[PDB]
Amino acid sequence: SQVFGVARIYASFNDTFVHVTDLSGKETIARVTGGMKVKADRDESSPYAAMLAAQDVAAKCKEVGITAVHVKIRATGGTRTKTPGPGGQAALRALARSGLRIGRIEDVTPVPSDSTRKKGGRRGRRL
Amino acid sequence: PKKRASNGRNKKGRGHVKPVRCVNCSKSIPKDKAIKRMAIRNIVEAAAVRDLSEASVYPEYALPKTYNKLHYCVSCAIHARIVRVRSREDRKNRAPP
Amino acid sequence: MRAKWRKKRTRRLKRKRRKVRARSK
Amino acid sequence: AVGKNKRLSKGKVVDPFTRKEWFDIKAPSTFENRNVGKTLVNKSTGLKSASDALKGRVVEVCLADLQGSEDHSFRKIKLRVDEVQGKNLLTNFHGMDFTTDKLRSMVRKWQTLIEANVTVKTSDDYVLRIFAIAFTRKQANQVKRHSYAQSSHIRAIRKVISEILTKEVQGSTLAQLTSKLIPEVINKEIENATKDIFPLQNIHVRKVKLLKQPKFDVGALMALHG
Amino acid sequence: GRMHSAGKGISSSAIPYSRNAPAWFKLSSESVIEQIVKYARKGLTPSQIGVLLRDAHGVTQARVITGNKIMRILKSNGLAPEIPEDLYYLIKKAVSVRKHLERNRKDKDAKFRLILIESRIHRLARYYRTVAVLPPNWKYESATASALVN
Amino acid sequence: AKRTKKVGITGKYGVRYGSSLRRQVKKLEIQQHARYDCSFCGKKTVKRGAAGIWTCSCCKKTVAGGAYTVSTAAAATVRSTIRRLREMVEA
Amino acid sequence: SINQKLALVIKSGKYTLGYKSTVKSLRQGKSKLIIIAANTPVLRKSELEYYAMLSKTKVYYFQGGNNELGTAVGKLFRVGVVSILEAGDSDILTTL
Amino acid sequence: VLVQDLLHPTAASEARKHKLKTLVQGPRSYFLDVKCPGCLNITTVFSHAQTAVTCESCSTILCTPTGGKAKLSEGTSFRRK
RNA sequence: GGUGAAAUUCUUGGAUUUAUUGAAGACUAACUACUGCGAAAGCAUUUGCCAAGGACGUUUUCAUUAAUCAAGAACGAAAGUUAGGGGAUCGAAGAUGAUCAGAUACCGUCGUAGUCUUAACCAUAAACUAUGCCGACUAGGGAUCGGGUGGUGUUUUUUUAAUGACCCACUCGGCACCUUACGAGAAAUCAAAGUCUUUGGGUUCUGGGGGGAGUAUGGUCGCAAGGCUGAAACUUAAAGGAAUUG
Ligand SMILES: [Mg+2]
Ligand SMILES: [Mg+2]
Ligand SMILES: [Mg+2]
Ligand SMILES: [Mg+2]
Ligand SMILES: [Mg+2]
Ligand SMILES: [Mg+2]
Ligand SMILES: [Mg+2]
Ligand SMILES: [Mg+2]
Ligand SMILES: [Mg+2]
Ligand SMILES: [Mg+2]
Ligand SMILES: [Mg+2]
Ligand SMILES: [Mg+2]
Ligand SMILES: [Mg+2]
Ligand SMILES: [Mg+2]
Ligand SMILES: [Mg+2]
Ligand SMILES: [Mg+2]
Ligand SMILES: [Zn+2]
Repeated sequence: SQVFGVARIYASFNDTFVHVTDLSGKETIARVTGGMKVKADRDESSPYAAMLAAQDVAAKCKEVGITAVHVKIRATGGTRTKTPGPGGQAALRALARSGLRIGRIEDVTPVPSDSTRKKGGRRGRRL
Repeated sequence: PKKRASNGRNKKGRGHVKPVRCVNCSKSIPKDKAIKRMAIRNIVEAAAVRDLSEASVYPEYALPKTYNKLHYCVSCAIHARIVRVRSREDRKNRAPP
Repeated sequence: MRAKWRKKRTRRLKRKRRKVRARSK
Repeated sequence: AVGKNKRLSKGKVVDPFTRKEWFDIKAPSTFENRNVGKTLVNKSTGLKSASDALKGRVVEVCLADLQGSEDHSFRKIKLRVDEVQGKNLLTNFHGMDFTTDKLRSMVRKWQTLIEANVTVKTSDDYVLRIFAIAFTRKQANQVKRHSYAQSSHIRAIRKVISEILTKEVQGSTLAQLTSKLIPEVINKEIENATKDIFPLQNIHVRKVKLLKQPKFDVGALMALHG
Repeated sequence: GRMHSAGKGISSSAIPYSRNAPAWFKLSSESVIEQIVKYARKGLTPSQIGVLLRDAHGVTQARVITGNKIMRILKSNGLAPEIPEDLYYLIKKAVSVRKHLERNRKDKDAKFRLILIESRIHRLARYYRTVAVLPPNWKYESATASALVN
Repeated sequence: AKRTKKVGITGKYGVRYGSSLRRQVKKLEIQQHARYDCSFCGKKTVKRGAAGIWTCSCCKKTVAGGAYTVSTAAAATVRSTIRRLREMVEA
Repeated sequence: SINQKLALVIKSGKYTLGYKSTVKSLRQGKSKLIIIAANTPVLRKSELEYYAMLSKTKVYYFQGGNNELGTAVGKLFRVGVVSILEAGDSDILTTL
Repeated sequence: VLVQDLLHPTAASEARKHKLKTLVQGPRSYFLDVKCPGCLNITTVFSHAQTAVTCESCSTILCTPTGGKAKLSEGTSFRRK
């Protein structure tokens, strides 16, 4: 009765990622980023830019035919901060209000098992 | 003169404690010296919660959580409005809020 | 100055003195 | 950052969705639901034969979806599609996994966690690697505030867990094991086998990862989709 | 004091105040003396001699049950070992550990403990030499250690 | 008596040919001449015949080994690898 | 282990060492058991096995070379095989 | 306290305290007389055996060693001595 | 992409990204705490193998066999050196972008040696608890780890037993902590830094204002970088510790 997609919201620092894919993941759809919607290079993570991206990707998803979506929120991951960028929450809100259908929200930020090495040196980024 | 009975760490009977790395400034720091914090926050917000609930299939679905461990250098923790200072005798206080 | 740099400078000076001494014997 | 491209070409329009068509996805028998979802691929040209590109696609699905009840909220299962039959691709099992949020809630200090693994061989000549996780209790009437283990009891428990997984997987082919883990009868058996040693609550098993595959054997695959 | 460690633990016997006065055993002395020599002909050391007298039989301690001590009796009957039991066990310890080193080149900890063992060996050798129970000029050496054990 | 301090075997080279070179040649010549184990006949009775050869005067068997040693590190590793692969494949 | 069993054999019972002696003993059947070192020539080992099956005598394959077999049997030289005449006080015959 | 007799302190305190630190030290062990199940063969056994002493008549088992007091067999009748 | 902001750099040859496969080396997360082990430096994935150790229990043995130590030895972080292997990541030298009057620095991006291992060296650190080792005595408090004792104590096994896990009580030996100060100190503080003008339990080592200086020189070790030993001339009235008000 319903047709799903995969959202895979990536909320990084100094940028923001949005792109819906096929449930298998090989067929990608409606890849919209913060930078492609702005000219500040300050705002590619801004909640406003993320909201613009969310509305645009939502419209594209609606016209291609996918009605609902499964949320995988994912941060910078790897060895890095693992905290989501500011814009991601605003983008998720915007896509929820844009009209689409939502189910099965999860978190998929990648955490390592005591990884190799952080950059920055012993005495760390200092400023 | 000595400032701290523990010298500002938690090493008694070890000698070496295999340091870890600052989350913010990436500086190295021994584990016991760290200013370790736990962040337990729900995924979405307390503001968008109504929106997602009213627009959620499987009504009252899960609203899952998030758990992060945070490690800071001394200077990061101080400048991050975390543990700012306490007075001389107040320093001795151990209990958390 | 900082004692580490003091000792660094003095070590360099010792090396210079040693080689200038060895130049003749 | 729209105007930041000083060069877009190293050296120096068509809508891609019209060439794309939908295909339905099907689960095996050992679940109460069978419908899975729909997937997109280009026209299966005389060069591509989209069935070929779809031979080995992978998906992930929640078990609460497969059995309705939100009790199996976390319970991930990933599925490899293996046979396409007229827009109705057929799937086969590829792995069980637990969820981050639940599992990283499972861990709290002032207790002992224990983990173990095994690399059993199935009757279907599959090689399956299984992980087991445990946390103790602070029993009732306990006064001490952390209630840890003694690191030799841990040895005994890990040995027992290992040999129990070995026994409970060997002899069994695959589907009986799937029908054991969906009602987690082995998860139930663990504390029966270990209660006299130490409390050990939350004996959820772990993700399970396949390692080696025998011949394809379309016949039993279709037998699953009956 | 744990002369080669930092331990201060104390764990030992505290024999009762009553010295020569059980006065409640039927068993006579000779019985136990020939029992001891019966064990000795099987090649047991006074440690387990006392242990088995204490467990299998009712024997509080040979010094009160008999009129003397176990090694005194063994010396009287001519079954005294050529070297004292403690030193013999130490030399066994040393040969075993060094044989372990031969395969284990990098076990610097084992090498370390080897010095402690050989040191206590040498000091006891000195003590026995000055009490004139070992032949003066008696010397322990790594080469002859394995053979001198057995 | 300790005839010489550290030149050891390479004392035959006098004062020529350089310190580091002479040291390295010492380090190799020691192995190049010492004994090893005729593990077949179980004793200390093997010598180099030429490059890579090793002959056991007892048991008469000659083993092709490293150019300066009975077995090299590479040889040990590869033999272990072969053993491992054989067991894993047959099992 | 087994080494202490052999030591008990040496101190209590009767035995013999060496290929010639062992085959001689096995020839009249005075042997109860033979122990064969690992690195012995395989031809010789097979011959001893054939003699053993011919004389209905048990055989045990040591896990090591003749050198350390010598140490285990508590002599100083190397020994190829050993023959156990009388166990004397050991359990080797009964066990294994 | 500042005044109290060391000569005659209470036996309650004595049993309370460690064996080596009493006013005069004394062992806390004892002997048992045990009847091997079946064959009578009353045997004298130390409290903390350290060895698995067993009856001459039928050598089944009497006591197993342990870090504390020896643990006796199931069907056994023992008497403090 | 990156910051504060830009910028160097990758992208229509499809960058950034998504999915399935595969390889490489490094590490052993989250559990992890005023908790464990080791002489110390140090030691956190499994299993097996090799040997070692403390405490506990002990109506076993020896009988004074001991304590600390010039001379003399073992181990000894990281960095560094020699010769192979390995050589992902990070990353002194260096390259480049940005700020500044200048910036060979902090900030950006790459980037040799090194970062891992093997066989040898090298013997240093805030190697810190800036508190030598052994023995005796002197105030309480709870908590915790390991062994031990008693308890009709709870839980479950087979109600039940033995267990094991618990709870209570006691004890030995650990890492600590809390309260007080008769006592100590100049104070900060301290159950040892106490039992010292009422000046004596045993013993090793070190210091005699600050600089000159851990330099010169002489031996000695090392291939070297350097280590160990180690002055004087001359110069100076203050340097310094802890606390108080500003
Ligand atoms: Mg200060
Ligand atoms: Mg340290
Ligand atoms: Mg001492
Ligand atoms: Mg003492
Ligand atoms: Mg691409
Ligand atoms: Mg781990
Ligand atoms: Mg622990
Ligand atoms: Mg002394
Ligand atoms: Mg120093
Ligand atoms: Mg003292
Ligand atoms: Mg205890
Ligand atoms: Mg304790
Ligand atoms: Mg402690
Ligand atoms: Mg002076
Ligand atoms: Mg002076
Ligand atoms: Mg001051
Ligand atoms: Zn040969």
